[PDB]
Amino acid sequence: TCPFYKKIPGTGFTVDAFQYGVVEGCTAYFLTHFHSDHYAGLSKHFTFPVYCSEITGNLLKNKLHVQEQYIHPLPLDTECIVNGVKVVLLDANHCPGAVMILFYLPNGTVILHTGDFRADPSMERSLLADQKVHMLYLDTTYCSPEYTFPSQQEVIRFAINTAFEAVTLNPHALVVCGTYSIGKEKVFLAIADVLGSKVGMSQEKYKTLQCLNIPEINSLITTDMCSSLVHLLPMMQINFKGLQSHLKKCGGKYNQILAFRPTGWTHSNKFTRIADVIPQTKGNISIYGIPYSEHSSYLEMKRFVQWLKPQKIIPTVNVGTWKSRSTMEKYFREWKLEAGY
Ligand code: NI
Repeated sequence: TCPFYKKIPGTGFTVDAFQYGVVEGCTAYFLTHFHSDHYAGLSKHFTFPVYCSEITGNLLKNKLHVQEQYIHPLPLDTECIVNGVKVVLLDANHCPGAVMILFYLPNGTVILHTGDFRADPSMERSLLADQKVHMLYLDTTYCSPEYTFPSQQEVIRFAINTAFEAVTLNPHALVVCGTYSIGKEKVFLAIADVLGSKVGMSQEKYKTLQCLNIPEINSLITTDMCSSLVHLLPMMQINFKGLQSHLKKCGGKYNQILAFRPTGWTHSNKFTRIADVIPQTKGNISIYGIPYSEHSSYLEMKRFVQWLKPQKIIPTVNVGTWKSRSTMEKYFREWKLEAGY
């Protein structure tokens, strides 16, 4: 049945709650972003109002064929009224089109649902600064102090410099980047830009990228693989077998692959600095695991919450085990006692 942490009290609203059939008494279904664990259940047969960003609405229409009449896109940073309740969508710093939702309940309670987010100090100067939040529905993906990672900027610097060096040494090397969803577009786009190439990809993936309002996208991507030296493939194919196979298909145009796997976290982060990352190599194939995250680190998450000072926190991730739930609640109490709220 629909879990409580997907329901917004004092409203008929749900968030990311499309796989439970008709939720009893739900008058509006919000969708924070276009990732499959969140949209699971939407299709052309869905006939209730869906509220979301413009970008998420482009993907619902074009990829899942949801009918236009049930898609209600809202502008960001704008007070809007939905079934008589004031709401604001804020940028979540996750994947394209991802939002956080502020609900202003008729009784005076203010609720923030972060969706999936990567907390950033820039959030401390949005419309969140203007009033108090009483309840926070928090993306707790990496809510443990072992989860450190570098900035997105530092990781893209590493990737650009690595790719540029490799291809300048060997003009017959191919760069490959893995993907399984929207998000992390900067990895492949920044590499193509330094190399003076477009990124080549499947028709399905080109379609998905054309829904994202990215500036000058027609200039950066293509379905012509032949004219491209940066290729995008499914994440599953980023292994020695899948890469050897792909290299066969390029018909002796290339004699080396440098591949990137943008993971979330991997335990090499406890020890390894970004400067110190090395690939796994077999023959003329090298694979780099790079820690490009679109979720908060532990310290980023802690800073955001100690700034916001919510009265109650409801985790939305890692809620299925007692040991995880109990450990998170202990961090929340620490943060509150350290900060004095
Ligand atoms: Ni997500």
